[PDB]
Amino acid sequence: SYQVICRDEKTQMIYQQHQSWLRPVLRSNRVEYCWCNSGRAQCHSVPVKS
Repeated sequence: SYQVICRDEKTQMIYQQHQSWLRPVLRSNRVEYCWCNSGRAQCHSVPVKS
């Protein structure tokens, strides 16, 4: 089948392609940015201070 969705085990939520979905922080105060670049759920972390 096609592969564009993004299964996130951090919450068990699936997303579409190029769809961005933020995840809670770990213990500090940063936000987890996770978006689907093709089906591998791309991600990065950008703190609130900017």
